[PDB]
Amino acid sequence: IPEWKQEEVDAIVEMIESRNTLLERALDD
Amino acid sequence: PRVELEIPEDVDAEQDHLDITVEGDNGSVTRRLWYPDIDVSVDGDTVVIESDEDNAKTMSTIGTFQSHIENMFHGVTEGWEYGMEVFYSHFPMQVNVEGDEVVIENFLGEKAPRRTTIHGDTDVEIDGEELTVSGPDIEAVGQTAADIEQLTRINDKDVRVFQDGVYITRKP
Amino acid sequence: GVPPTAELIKDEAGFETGSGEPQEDFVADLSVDQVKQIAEQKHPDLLSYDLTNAAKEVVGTCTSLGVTIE
RNA sequence: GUCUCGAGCCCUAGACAGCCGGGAGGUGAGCUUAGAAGCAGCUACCCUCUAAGAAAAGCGUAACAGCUUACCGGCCGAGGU
Ligand SMILES: [Mg+2]
Repeated sequence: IPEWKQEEVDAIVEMIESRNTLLERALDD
Repeated sequence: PRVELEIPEDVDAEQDHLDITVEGDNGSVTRRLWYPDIDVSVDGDTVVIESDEDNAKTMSTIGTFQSHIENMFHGVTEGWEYGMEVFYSHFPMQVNVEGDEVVIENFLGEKAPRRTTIHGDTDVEIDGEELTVSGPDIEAVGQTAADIEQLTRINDKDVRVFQDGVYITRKP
Repeated sequence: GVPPTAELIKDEAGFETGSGEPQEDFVADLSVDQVKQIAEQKHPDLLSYDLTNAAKEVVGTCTSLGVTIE
C-alpha cells in the first residue's frame, strides 16, 4: 500500500468530518 | 482455453463443419474458421471458440477467430462502411459504378478506363465527389474500398506532385 | 486591465533592465510593505483567496531577477 | 519464430495498453531583441489554484496560433512490466 495513498485517504476523511476508490475508502471510515 | 461470444438478439448464427454463417437484418456472412485443434461451435445462444492447446500460435488464432465473429455480428446488424473522396488537380476524373464494378475514366488524362470488380454483395454508392462502400462482410467491404484507392496507383511519377486519386477518408 | 507584474516592480524599484543572471546578480530591491501594496492591486489576475498567498505569487518573479527583500 | 527456467519492480486502494475528459493562473518568466510569448540564445527554473498540469519533453509558426508529452481524473478489468 503506497504511502501517498494512505496519506491521501487521511486528508479526505479530514475534510469529510469538517480517485473514486479513495473517496469510497474515506466514506467507509 | 475457451471464449464464449453472446450473439446479439438481432442475429442468428448457424454452423456446419468448419464454416460459420451469421444472419442478421443487414444480411448474412459465411466464413471458414479452420485452425489445428480449435473448435468453434454454436451452443444455443453463444458461439464457443475453444482448444486444449494454449500455445502462442493457438492463442493468436483464437483471438483472431473472436474478432472475426464479432465483426460478422456487427456486419449483419449495423453494417460496415468506408467513406471515400475523389481528388484531382488538372484532369477531371470520372468515377462511375458500371454494372458490378467501379470504373474510373480520364484518370490523370488517360484515354483507357481503369476498373476494378466489387467484392461480394458490397455496395458502392457515389454522390458527386464522395463515395461510400458498405456491406455486411468486412472482408469484402475493406478490400473493395482498398481496391478503389489502389486503382489509382502511380509508380512512374512523384506522388507528392501527382496526387490525383480516390482516397479512404473514413474507416469503421 | 491591470498591467503586468514585472512592470509594477520596476516602478517602486527604480531599475528597468533585469540581469544577465537571476539571483546571482542582485539588481533591484524591495520591502514587505512594498510587496503588500502590489498584492492589493491584482485580484482577478491572481487565483489566491487570501492576501497572504497573493504576496507569494508576486514574490516569484522578484528573486528570479535580483530583487532582494528586507 | 516458438518452448522451458530464474530474478527485480508494479497490481482489485485497479496495474500495462487503449479510449474520453482535464491539461489551469501570476506571466506573453528575465536577460537577448524590431520581435521571440514551453521550445533561435544566455541565466534561472521560482508560487497560487488543485485531483493533476514543466519558467515545458516533441513537432509546429517569421513571431503568434495550432497538435500532442509530461503530469491528474474517468471508462475498462487482470494480470503486467
Ligand atoms: Mg523519372
